[PDB]
Amino acid sequence: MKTPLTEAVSTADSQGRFLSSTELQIAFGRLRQANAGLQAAKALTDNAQSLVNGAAQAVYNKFPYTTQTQGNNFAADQRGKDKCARDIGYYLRIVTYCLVAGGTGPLDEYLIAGIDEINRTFDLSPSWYVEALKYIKANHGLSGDARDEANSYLDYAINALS
Amino acid sequence: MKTPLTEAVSTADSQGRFLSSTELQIAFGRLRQANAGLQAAKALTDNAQSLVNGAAQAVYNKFPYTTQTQGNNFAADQRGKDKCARDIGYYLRIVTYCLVAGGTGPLDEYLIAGIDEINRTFDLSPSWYVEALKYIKANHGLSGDARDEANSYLDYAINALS
Amino acid sequence: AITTAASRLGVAPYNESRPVELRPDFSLDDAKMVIRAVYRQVLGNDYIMDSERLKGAESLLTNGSISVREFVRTVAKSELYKKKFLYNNFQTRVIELNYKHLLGRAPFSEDEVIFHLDLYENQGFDADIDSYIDSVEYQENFGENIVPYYRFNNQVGDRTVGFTRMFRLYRGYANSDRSQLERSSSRLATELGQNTVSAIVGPSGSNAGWAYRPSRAGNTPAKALGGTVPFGQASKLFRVEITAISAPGYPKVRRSNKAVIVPFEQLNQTLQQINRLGGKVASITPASL
Amino acid sequence: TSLVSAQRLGIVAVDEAIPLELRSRSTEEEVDAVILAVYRQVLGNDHLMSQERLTSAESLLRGREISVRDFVRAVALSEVYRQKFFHSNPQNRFIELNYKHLLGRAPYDQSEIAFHTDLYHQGGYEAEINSYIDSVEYTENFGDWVVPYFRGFATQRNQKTVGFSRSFQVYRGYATSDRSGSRSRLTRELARNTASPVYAGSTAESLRGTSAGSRNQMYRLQVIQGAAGTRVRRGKAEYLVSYDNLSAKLQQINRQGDTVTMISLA
Amino acid sequence: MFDVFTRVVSQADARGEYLSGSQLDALSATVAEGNKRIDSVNRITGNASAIVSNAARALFAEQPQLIQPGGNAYTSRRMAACLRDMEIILRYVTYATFTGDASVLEDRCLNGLRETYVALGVPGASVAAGVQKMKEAALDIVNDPNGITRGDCSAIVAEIAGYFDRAAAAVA
Amino acid sequence: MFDVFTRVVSQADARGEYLSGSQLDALSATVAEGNKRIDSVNRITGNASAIVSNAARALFAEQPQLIQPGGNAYTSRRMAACLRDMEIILRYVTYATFTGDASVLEDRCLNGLRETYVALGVPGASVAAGVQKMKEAALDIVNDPNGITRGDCSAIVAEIAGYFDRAAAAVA
Amino acid sequence: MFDVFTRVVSQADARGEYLSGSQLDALSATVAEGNKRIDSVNRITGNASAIVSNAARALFAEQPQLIQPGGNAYTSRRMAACLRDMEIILRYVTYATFTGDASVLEDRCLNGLRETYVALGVPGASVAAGVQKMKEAALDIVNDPNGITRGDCSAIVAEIAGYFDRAAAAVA
Ligand SMILES: *[C@@H](C)[C@H]1/C(=C/c2[nH]c(/C=C3N=C(/C=C4\NC(=O)C(CC)=C4C)C(C)=C\3CCC(=O)O)c(CCC(=O)O)c2C)NC(=O)[C@@H]1C
Ligand SMILES: *[C@@H](C)[C@H]1/C(=C/c2[nH]c(/C=C3N=C(/C=C4\NC(=O)C(CC)=C4C)C(C)=C\3CCC(=O)O)c(CCC(=O)O)c2C)NC(=O)[C@@H]1C
Ligand SMILES: *[C@@H](C)[C@H]1/C(=C/c2[nH]c(/C=C3N=C(/C=C4\NC(=O)C(CC)=C4C)C(C)=C\3CCC(=O)O)c(CCC(=O)O)c2C)NC(=O)[C@@H]1C
Ligand SMILES: *[C@H](C)[C@H]1/C(=C/c2[nH]c(/C=C3N=C(/C=C4\NC(=O)C(CC)=C4C)C(C)=C\3CCC(=O)O)c(CCC(=O)O)c2C)NC(=O)[C@@H]1C
Ligand SMILES: *[C@H](C)[C@H]1/C(=C/c2[nH]c(/C=C3N=C(/C=C4\NC(=O)C(CC)=C4C)C(C)=C\3CCC(=O)O)c(CCC(=O)O)c2C)NC(=O)[C@@H]1C
Ligand SMILES: *[C@H](C)[C@H]1/C(=C/c2[nH]c(/C=C3N=C(/C=C4\NC(=O)C(CC)=C4C)C(C)=C\3CCC(=O)O)c(CCC(=O)O)c2C)NC(=O)[C@@H]1C
Ligand SMILES: *[C@H](C)[C@H]1/C(=C/c2[nH]c(/C=C3N=C(/C=C4\NC(=O)C(CC)=C4C)C(C)=C\3CCC(=O)O)c(CCC(=O)O)c2C)NC(=O)[C@@H]1C
Ligand SMILES: *[C@H](C)[C@H]1/C(=C/c2[nH]c(/C=C3N=C(/C=C4\NC(=O)C(CC)=C4C)C(C)=C\3CCC(=O)O)c(CCC(=O)O)c2C)NC(=O)[C@@H]1C
Ligand SMILES: *[C@H](C)[C@H]1/C(=C/c2[nH]c(/C=C3N=C(/C=C4\NC(=O)C(CC)=C4C)C(C)=C\3CCC(=O)O)c(CCC(=O)O)c2C)NC(=O)[C@@H]1C
Ligand SMILES: *[C@H](C)[C@H]1/C(=C/c2[nH]c(/C=C3N=C(/C=C4\NC(=O)C(CC)=C4C)C(C)=C\3CCC(=O)O)c(CCC(=O)O)c2C)NC(=O)[C@@H]1C
Ligand SMILES: *[C@H](C)[C@H]1/C(=C/c2[nH]c(/C=C3N=C(/C=C4\NC(=O)C(CC)=C4C)C(C)=C\3CCC(=O)O)c(CCC(=O)O)c2C)NC(=O)[C@@H]1C
Ligand SMILES: *[C@H](C)[C@H]1/C(=C/c2[nH]c(/C=C3N=C(/C=C4\NC(=O)C(CC)=C4C)C(C)=C\3CCC(=O)O)c(CCC(=O)O)c2C)NC(=O)[C@@H]1C
Ligand SMILES: *[C@H](C)[C@H]1/C(=C/c2[nH]c(/C=C3N=C(/C=C4\NC(=O)C(CC)=C4C)C(C)=C\3CCC(=O)O)c(CCC(=O)O)c2C)NC(=O)[C@@H]1C
Repeated sequence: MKTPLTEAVSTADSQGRFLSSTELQIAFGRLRQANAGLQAAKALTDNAQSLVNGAAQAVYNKFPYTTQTQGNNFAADQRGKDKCARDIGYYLRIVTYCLVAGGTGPLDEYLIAGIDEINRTFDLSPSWYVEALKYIKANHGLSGDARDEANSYLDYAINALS
Repeated sequence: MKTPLTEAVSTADSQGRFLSSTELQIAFGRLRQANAGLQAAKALTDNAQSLVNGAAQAVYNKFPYTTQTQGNNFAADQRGKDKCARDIGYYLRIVTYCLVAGGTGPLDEYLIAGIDEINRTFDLSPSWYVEALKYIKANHGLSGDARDEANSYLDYAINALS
Repeated sequence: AITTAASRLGVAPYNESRPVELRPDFSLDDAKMVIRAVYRQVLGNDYIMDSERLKGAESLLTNGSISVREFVRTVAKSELYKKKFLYNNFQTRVIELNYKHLLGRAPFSEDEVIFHLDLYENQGFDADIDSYIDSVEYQENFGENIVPYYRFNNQVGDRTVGFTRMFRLYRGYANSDRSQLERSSSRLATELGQNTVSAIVGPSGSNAGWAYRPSRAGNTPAKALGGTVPFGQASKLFRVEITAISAPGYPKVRRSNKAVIVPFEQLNQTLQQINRLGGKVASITPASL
Repeated sequence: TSLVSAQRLGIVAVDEAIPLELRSRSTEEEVDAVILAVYRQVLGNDHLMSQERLTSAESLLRGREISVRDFVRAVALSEVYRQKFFHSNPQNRFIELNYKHLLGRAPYDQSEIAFHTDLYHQGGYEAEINSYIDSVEYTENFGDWVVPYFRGFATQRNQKTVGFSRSFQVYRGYATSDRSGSRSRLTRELARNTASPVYAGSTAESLRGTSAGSRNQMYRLQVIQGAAGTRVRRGKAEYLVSYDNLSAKLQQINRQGDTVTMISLA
Repeated sequence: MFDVFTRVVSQADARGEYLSGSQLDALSATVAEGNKRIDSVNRITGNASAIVSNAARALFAEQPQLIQPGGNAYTSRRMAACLRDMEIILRYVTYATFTGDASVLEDRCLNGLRETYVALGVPGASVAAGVQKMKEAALDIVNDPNGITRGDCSAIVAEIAGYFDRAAAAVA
Repeated sequence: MFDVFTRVVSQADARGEYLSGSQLDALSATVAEGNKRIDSVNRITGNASAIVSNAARALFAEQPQLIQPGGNAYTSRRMAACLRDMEIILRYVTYATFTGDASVLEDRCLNGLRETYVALGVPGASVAAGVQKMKEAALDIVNDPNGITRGDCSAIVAEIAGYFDRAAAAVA
Repeated sequence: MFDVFTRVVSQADARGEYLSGSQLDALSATVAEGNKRIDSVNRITGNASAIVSNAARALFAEQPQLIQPGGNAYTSRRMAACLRDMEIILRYVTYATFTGDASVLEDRCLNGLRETYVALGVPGASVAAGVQKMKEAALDIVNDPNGITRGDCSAIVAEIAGYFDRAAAAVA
């Protein structure tokens, strides 16, 4: 779980030493980031339903076949659309967790680790999720430090996918 | 060299991943601290000669036997006094380096590592150097963030010596 | 060696597994085999996700830029190793895990705990890992080009106390060293402190009473101090470890694991009593004579 | 060699070096350049003090009394050459210095060490030195008018391949000299007719990544090993270790009785 | 391992729920207290050696049978191990203070310390006495009003005190 | 490794001198450039997969001999190794940009890379061409004006260019 | 390593084309020879100890300087190492015969062997003479017409002789 506080103590603990000014500066950086991260999480949470639905519809528009082709991995039927909305909701919710935590640790532990085996086994293309993340980027309406931090997590998920 | 930036890169490199928002916050915290560290280094450098001479006198006052007992390890002669002022000057100069670097990395690499073998081999009391660092703490005239970061490095040296 | 009890224990898969050596001018299959063996043994049979693989260390090992020993050192010093074994564990457990991963054996005595805890506390985790790997024991057993492996069989500088403690640290082939009953607790802290041994209880596949673990307190001691006197006339006394006691239910059953010293003449009756309470016999050891 | 191998091996200046020939009716600066080139190459790129200059020999060269080969011979026989290459050196090191300075190459065979050793023992330093300058090799490569130059990095006729590799043991770079008593690097290589791996310029460095220790420095330990533990697969071994494991690696090599041949920064 | 943010994250992920506004404001209250938390960590770290040595000296003064010949703190190596443990307890308390969560203190330092001390005959109650001395010397160092911006650090002091009591209770 | 601060510190320690006023002022100037440096690191990192993939596609499009059968990028393992190498070079370039010093890139990545490539037959010139493609791709991403505070990033673009050219020179 | 099939495969993949009819027919001819190949491997293996020991005795009888005090095969450890070396050479020759390609004998046994013997003072010529003695004994074993279906094994014997001479050439 990579966050500034956790990483700082882990570096110190592996060295078996008390926290020095280096770890304190890490905490100061976390403190500078934290408020923008928390209100970005709030803004994403309040707009979560429309963002997830819009991201799913964006994937359907760019990849129409996912709504016409019959298959377990496609969203042609109602359950496929539910799986897709739930997956994008997973991505959005875990991004907020990254925003409140201050690092990619929630994405790493909950979503990124093993996602390649998921997509290979269940025949889900990472390109679909890339477009969902791209829609979330373009429509979250965040600004300043909030947008920067949120887009870094969204780009982290995209870079892991592609 | 233990600095926020080098340690952030090192942790990221062992996992083989790009710098995420966690490392960026480490950089932000380093930026928040760096100007205060630089003025702390400038103030210590400008006052270095009086600080070193005053620290040497404080040690000679607290441990009068060092200025009046024959032996290579003492400062009863000019050769010993020069060695003592040189050592305290080494302490002060590496402390300014730490303020510039943003961590105890200069003290660890240049001074702290192996200092106990030095003091044993040459029968030098670490209490002498503790008193010198206490004088520097009490006389550097720094305030705020400059004082806190400088006192952290001076206390780091004191804790290592004790 | 271990022949009759190899399958009962988890020793049988390692009996026909030869040590993985990287020969000079190795092939690409050889490099990959070493990578797989190091991941399995140094990381203690944890599943390694693709995001957790040390790509650079693997590349360097493949290229010959580093040896097997240096690759083992890089894996053991990685943040991956530290999240799995360092950051959430009491340092005695970290030492137990280091001995199992880097040396393939259990700690022998409290002196090893002293050395490694002192070295960790004075110089850090990396220096501690180096002492495991730069040790004379590592060089004589694995050297530079051999992946560390479990040393179940008797060797030159062994103690049988290490053989018993091996099965406190190793819990079967399909077990992952972070998926064991004691979880993050040190398995050998009491044992190394007191220089004592526990009866070996095999893994869950072949041993019905595999789950037996003694409690914090109120444990029946190993030997029968007093002889046959409390049991009237008796020939020999046996310590029976029983697990999964549930049938009578609480409050009649407080601890599901219980060790009892019983005479030979009551062994039959003891077995029936264990059967009624639904328990499983973990081990039976001579307690007298 | 071509540029792509030359930069890696650090022999670009040697490759682009032009042989210097003292032609007839040469001007003063041409003789100055020839004298300077001879001092540079015969004395192995030492800072030559003006008090160590051969004033009479270079006067005869200037006045056309002697040839370039004679001036090379005078420098080679001079007490300056003796002091810095002969009087404080073992014989095998001394003759490899002679091969580098006078013929511009490394020794090819142990018989060439057997030669110039008996020749010294029978006929003294002067006869032994005159063997190189009067040799067939000196005549076709340099003649009477060309300053000797290093030739070990280029393919020569009647050359053994080892010469090229062994060249990097006697030529350590453009900013190097043969100044410090030192033992030859080619002793075991010549005696047992082997070749050592070339680690010159940028060839010695190896990948580090995260495997190097705290200071990101790897060291290459070339050792000779036998069975004293685990099976030994090769007599020659190369170990790449970080600085933090250098003492431990050295000590375990020592307790196995393995002979360390070379340690270099990688 | 968890810090103050990741603790709430892990609880929320197990329920599949976004952090509520109340949870977000509690975290915003935590980061508003962040400078005071950094000061407390810095003040304990700067006096770590003095805290450990003074507490041990006071402990051996009030418990002389620890250092009598044959006592648990007698011989140099056992004295050194006692001094090492005191400093280790202190370090993980500062770690727990820094992260805002006790998981590092529990996982690294406390889980198994009682079992180790019982197995060796280390008097856990005397260790708890030493930890309490470290507590009392560190809280007033954190609470020292000189050379710092004035404010109310009662919440962080109570949190640090809780980590110290938790360490004292895990060993006693 | 060094960062931009400790490089100056190491030079001073070798000299046994305090940092002069100009060096401290130069360090203050690069502190004032820190926000822009973090943006460049963030922008290259956030586009790393695209940078590597587009640069690789362009490299094989302009050098089809690499991907023809028998070529050095032919077969999925060598093709994967080439892509990984691209990501490794780019990642160490971001490390160097973050630190403000090429020491991490030179010591951990570039040192001995040319020897490895020569020994394997990896064509260093085409690796240099690929790094050159990642070069302007990343430089245009750092210089994209949209969605950022406007300001002059000419110094950081030049520095990142130097790290990229340094990597390209080492492989070729 | 390679066998006879994979060597042709690797060449074809580098050239990036399907195996032609001639190569497929050549491999079919190899398959027809396979039973005799297995026979020869089994015959040498069954007489491995006799081949090694007799050759060593023959080598030491005609080269007494090896076993005289001070000789490289004198003392028990060096004699055991010498017998181990004869055994190693024979075993890897059987490996090369079994695969149908010389890669295993070259890659795993012969490469660096000359440099090993020179570095430790092992006389490579004497190792070559022992290898020649094992070759004649083993080929007599392979060509023995008793208790086997008669056929022409000249091709596999020539192939085996080539592996043996490759070994004898590599040592000296
Ligand atoms: C060249 C690189 C481009 C450019 C950069 C630029 N950035 C700023 C200012 C800021 N950028 C940040 C960055 C972040 N905030 C976050 O929360 C994150 C995620 C961790 C990042 C990366 C910040 C904090 C600032 C300061 C506040 C602000 O947002 O304005 C500037 C302005 C000057 C300055 O350096 O402060 C500039 C110039 N601008 C361009 O035009 C280039 C394309
Ligand atoms: C209880 C803990 C005591 C206390 C603390 C307190 N501190 C602040 C504010 C600040 N202190 C710092 C600290 C540092 N700056 C540095 O550079 C370093 C070294 C890395 C340190 C440790 C900072 C940055 C601040 C903010 C600036 C300021 O001076 O205000 C406060 C004020 C409230 C706040 O949270 O900002 C308080 C209360 N005060 C007491 O009276 C206790 C004894
Ligand atoms: C030169 C090598 C000698 C030789 C060989 C030869 N062998 C065969 C045929 C067979 N040999 C075998 C071998 C085995 N069967 C087993 O079960 C095992 C033990 C595990 C072995 C080694 C087999 C199966 C055959 C085929 C059936 C048969 O025995 O006839 C031939 C016949 C041609 C063929 O390739 O099938 C030959 C020529 N013959 C000589 O004269 C040489 C001295
Ligand atoms: C001054 C407080 C007291 C004192 C000083 C004294 N020191 C020495 C000798 C040495 N001091 C050092 C220390 C350092 N060398 C370094 O490079 C650094 C790190 C950058 C440090 C801190 C060393 C290594 C020596 C020994 C070798 C040397 O001479 O440099 C002496 C002389 C001891 C002797 O036997 O020669 C003295 C006298 N003496 C006092 O009485 C003061 C109270
Ligand atoms: C012979 C009188 C009886 C007997 C013996 C027997 N023992 C084993 C196996 C092992 N013996 C040990 C013992 C030790 N290991 C040590 O390190 C020490 C010295 C410090 C001792 C005393 C161990 C640990 C083993 C198992 C590991 C190994 O053998 O390498 C066996 C083999 C059992 C099996 O193969 O499963 C045997 C047969 N057996 C009898 O019937 C005799 C009465
Ligand atoms: C899937 C149908 C169910 C499920 C599975 C699940 N398993 C684990 C973890 C492990 N599984 C194993 C099993 C093996 N490893 C081997 O090497 C072998 C062959 C010899 C076997 C059979 C192991 C050892 C582990 C632990 C290693 C690890 O890295 O976890 C997990 C992960 C648990 C966790 O991450 O906490 C899971 C999820 N879970 C379900 O819900 C399904 C019913
Ligand atoms: C409920 C939150 C969880 C749960 C519980 C569960 N427990 C049992 C069985 C037993 N539990 C005990 C426990 C105790 N013994 C003591 O002495 C004390 C302290 C004083 C306690 C709390 C015992 C002895 C048993 C076994 C006998 C009995 O059942 O009375 C079960 C039944 C297991 C079985 O195999 O029958 C269960 C279900 N189960 C969950 O999943 C919850 C998380
Ligand atoms: C051609 C099939 C391959 C190839 C060849 C190549 N070789 C060199 C350079 C040298 N070759 C030698 C070899 C010898 N010199 C000798 O005197 C002897 C006989 C005893 C041998 C075997 C040497 C020493 C060199 C270097 C010195 C010199 O070039 O004269 C080069 C040139 C390398 C450069 O960078 O200039 C080349 C190209 N290259 C291929 O790609 C083919 C596979
Ligand atoms: C002066 C700042 C420091 C110093 C210098 C010093 N150098 C040497 C010796 C040599 N210098 C060189 C260097 C070159 N020769 C070249 O041709 C080139 C151009 C490519 C270079 C860079 C060499 C090769 C030597 C070797 C000896 C020679 O005479 O050429 C010495 C002499 C050492 C000795 O006499 O033993 C010295 C003193 N010494 C200091 O203390 C200063 C810090
Ligand atoms: C006498 C030469 C000088 C001196 C002595 C002094 N010592 C202490 C305190 C301690 N001494 C020890 C030493 C040992 N304990 C052991 O178990 C052994 C090994 C068997 C040794 C050598 C220790 C551990 C302590 C500290 C704990 C304790 O109280 O015993 C003191 C008191 C220091 C304090 O702060 O309490 C003193 C006074 N003092 C002088 O001035 C003499 C020149
Ligand atoms: C000091 C206040 C008291 C005291 C201490 C004491 N402890 C030991 C021995 C050990 N302490 C530990 C502790 C830890 N292991 C870890 O993993 C962690 C950090 C994560 C801790 C804190 C361990 C494992 C040991 C055993 C190894 C060792 O001995 O060093 C001793 C020595 C016991 C003995 O008899 O050898 C002592 C003296 N003793 C007192 O009397 C004080 C009250
Ligand atoms: C891609 C643009 C070009 C290319 C690349 C290529 N590289 C290799 C092999 C290796 N690359 C490395 C490099 C590193 N490993 C590290 O850990 C780091 C950081 C320190 C670096 C920079 C190494 C060590 C190897 C060898 C080991 C391995 O294969 O992983 C290959 C494979 C070569 C082969 O034959 O296997 C390739 C294909 N090739 C091209 O044609 C492109 C121009
Ligand atoms: C016997 C015919 C001659 C002889 C042999 C001899 N060899 C060695 C030493 C070594 N032999 C090898 C060779 C191999 N080891 C392997 O693992 C492999 C296969 C992968 C081979 C080919 C090696 C590496 C050694 C060195 C390590 C070791 O000593 O075992 C010796 C010992 C030399 C010494 O003094 O150490 C000897 C005696 N000696 C003769 O006189 C015969 C002509």
